[PDB]
Amino acid sequence: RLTELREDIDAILEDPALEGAVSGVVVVDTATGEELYSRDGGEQLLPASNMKLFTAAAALEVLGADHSFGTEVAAESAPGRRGEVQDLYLVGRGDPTLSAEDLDAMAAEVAASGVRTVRGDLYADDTWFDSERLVDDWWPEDEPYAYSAQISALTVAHGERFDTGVTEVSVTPAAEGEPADVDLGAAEGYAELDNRAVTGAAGSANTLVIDRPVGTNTIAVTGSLPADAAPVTALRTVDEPAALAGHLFEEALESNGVTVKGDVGLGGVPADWQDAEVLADHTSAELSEILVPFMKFSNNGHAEMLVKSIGQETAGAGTWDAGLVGVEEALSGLGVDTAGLVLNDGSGLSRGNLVTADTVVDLLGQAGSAPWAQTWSASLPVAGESDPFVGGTLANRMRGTAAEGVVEAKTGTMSGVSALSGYVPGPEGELAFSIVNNGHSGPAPLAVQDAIAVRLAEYAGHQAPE
Ligand SMILES: *C(=O)C1=CN[C@@H](C(=O)O)C(C)(C)S1
Ligand SMILES: [Co+2]
Ligand SMILES: [Co+2]
Ligand SMILES: [Co+2]
Ligand SMILES: [Co+2]
Repeated sequence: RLTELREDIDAILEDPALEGAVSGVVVVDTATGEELYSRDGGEQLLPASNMKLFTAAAALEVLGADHSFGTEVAAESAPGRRGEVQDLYLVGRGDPTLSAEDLDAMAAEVAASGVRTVRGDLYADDTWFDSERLVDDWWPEDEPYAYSAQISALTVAHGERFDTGVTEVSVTPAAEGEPADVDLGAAEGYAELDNRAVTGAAGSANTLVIDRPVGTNTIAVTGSLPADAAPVTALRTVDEPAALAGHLFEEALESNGVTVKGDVGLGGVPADWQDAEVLADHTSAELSEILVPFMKFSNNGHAEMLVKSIGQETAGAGTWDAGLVGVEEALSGLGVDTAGLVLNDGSGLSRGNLVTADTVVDLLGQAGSAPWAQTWSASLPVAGESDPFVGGTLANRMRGTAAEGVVEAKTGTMSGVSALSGYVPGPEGELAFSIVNNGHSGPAPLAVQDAIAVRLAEYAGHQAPE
C-alpha cells in the first residue's frame, strides 16, 4: 500500500501549476517513524506562514501554555482627597489580545481608585519591546494591510480575531455624485482622513481604494462606490499602535468620568518615579487559548509579539534579535535539528526565512512528544470546517472530502510561495506531512496540496462523504 500512495502523490505532483516550481514534500508515520514519501526534503524554501509552527512551538517551550500577558495603568502616587493625579501612564507588556473593552474596564478601575482628574498628560508606554516596528525586509507597499501592522508591546486588538495595530475603515455610499461616507473606526481622532471617494450610479463598477500612503498616518480613500453596492469595511494599519492605544484610553477615561487635562503621547514611566501606584491592570487569557486566534487565522502581529516576548523571557530584551535566537534554542532543546532553518521573523511574512520539508516534519514529530502537544494541535486549522475558529484558513478547502474534519494543518502563502504542513490522524496511521512550494508562476497550487491531503486522509483510513 506504500507504492500505491507513492505513485499517486507522484502523479499529483505532475500538475502544470507546478511548472518551474520547487516543491518539498515529506510524509511520515508519527507512530512507527516510517518514511512514507520524500521528495526534496532537504531543499531550503520560503515557508511563508509555515514559520508560525516554529514560533508557536518555541513560545510554548519558553513561556509555557499557562503564560499570560499584562497591561498596567500607573500614576506617580495614588489620587488624594481631590481625586487628582498628574501624568498617567498606560503600560503594555505584550498583550496581543488587548481590546477597547479591556481599556474601558481599566478606565473604570482608574475611576474606582478615586481618580477624577488627570491634571497632567497621558502617556503610552510600550518600552517592554523595542521600537523596531517592522522587520527589515518587509515591503513598504504592504504596510497599509493588517498582516503588516507595526509591532509594539502596547497595541489594541480588533475583533474576536484580535487583529493588532489596526483600525476598521467603513465606506457607505450616498446618492450618485455625492461623496461616500467614510468612518475611521478606532482611529477617528487619531489618523487623518483624505476622502476623495464619490458615489457612482447604481449598477456601475466598484472601484473603491482604501490606502494609507507610506510614511503617513493618513487614510486615503479614492475611487467610486456604486449607489447600490453594500457598505464596505476594511482593516487598515495606523502609525504607532501604542499612540492609538493612548488615544483610545483617553476616550475610555472620559467615558468613565475622568477628565484628562493634558496631552496624549508616547513615553515610558520616568525612573525617578520612586514607587509607581498601579491604579488598574489587566491580565490576558493564557497562551494555550491565545494560540487559537493566532494559528487559525495565521495572525502575524501575534507571532512577532510572541518573538519579542521570548526575547524578554530569555534575555530581558523585547527584540527580534534576542527572540529569534531564543526561538532556535527552544527548537534545539526540543530535539529539532535546526541546520536548515533560517529565522528572520516569527510570522513568515519575511522573504528572509528558510525551512526545509524535513525540518518541518521533524518539528511536527517532536511536538507530539511534549507536554503541550494537545493544545498545539488544537490551534491548527481543521480542513473543511465552516466555523472560522475551527477551520481557520482551511475553512473553505477540502469540504465534502475525506480530509474534512481530519487534516490539521498550517497554511502559508505569498507571491510564488505556498505551504501546507500538519497532521492526518486515522486508524490506519497517524501522519505528519509538509508540502512547501516555491517558484510557481500561475495559480496558487492549493489543488495539489488539497489533492495530497485528501489522499493522505484516505491512507489514514477515512472515506469521502456521500
Ligand atoms: C502566511 O502565509 C500568511 C499570513 N497571514 C496573512 C497575510 O496576509 O500575511 C495570510 C493571508 C493568511 S498569509
Ligand atoms: Co511563562
Ligand atoms: Co471588524
Ligand atoms: Co477617537
Ligand atoms: Co473521517
